[PDB]
Amino acid sequence: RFSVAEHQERYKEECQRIFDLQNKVLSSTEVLSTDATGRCLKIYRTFRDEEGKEYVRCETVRKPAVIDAYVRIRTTKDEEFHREEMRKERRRIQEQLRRLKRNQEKEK
Amino acid sequence: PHELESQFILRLPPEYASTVRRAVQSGHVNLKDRLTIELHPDGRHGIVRVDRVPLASKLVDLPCVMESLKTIDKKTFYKTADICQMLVSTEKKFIWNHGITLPLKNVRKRRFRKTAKDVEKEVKRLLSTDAEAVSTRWEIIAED
Repeated sequence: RFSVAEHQERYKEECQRIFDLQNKVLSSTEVLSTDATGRCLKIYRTFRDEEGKEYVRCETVRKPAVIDAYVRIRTTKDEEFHREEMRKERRRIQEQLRRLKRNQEKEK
Repeated sequence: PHELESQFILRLPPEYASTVRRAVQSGHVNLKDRLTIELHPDGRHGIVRVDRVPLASKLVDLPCVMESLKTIDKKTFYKTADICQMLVSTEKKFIWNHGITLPLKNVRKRRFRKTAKDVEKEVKRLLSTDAEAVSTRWEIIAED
């Protein structure tokens, strides 16, 4: 039931074997011959055309890679509930400054 | 300022490679007139003209990373540039599977570990279309 020399020697020999296989393969000048849900994603899009129209586009994504990246943003944006917020902050700063100026007028 | 030099590898057909090699090792400026390189605005297509004879070229991506290493004493070597592209002369087509050395052949297919979960750009385009829209309806689907 070795817990000491057996493990150490086994690791050492596997190390020498891999080192020696890599050296040989790499220095070879031999020529080498040239050789979960199963569910797709479909999106419906509603847009307005020039003049007056309301066409709807149904687009199906069968690439599971595109799927993963697409959904992950929605799930994030669904939990994410901004230029508008920055504008609101600017309005807040303006109001605060006006209030401070009113305070200065009251003091003087 | 200093701009890092951009080195790539040029692969020629073997007879044209022998003429270009003889003209390089000769060292005259006669080679300058003989060998020209025209790169097309595709970015992955060209002509290499050896002795005014046009050859069709493709700039391909190499699977490994090479590095040019210069030396003055042949004991200490200084890295000068990274090479990753080759203008072979005679997208998926612009990717080279083999490496330059003989042991590295079919490296991308066999000696490269592949880990997987363009696509990101397509997802960004889809998000932009959803934004330009009004109502979006989504369902993970089944066979249909």
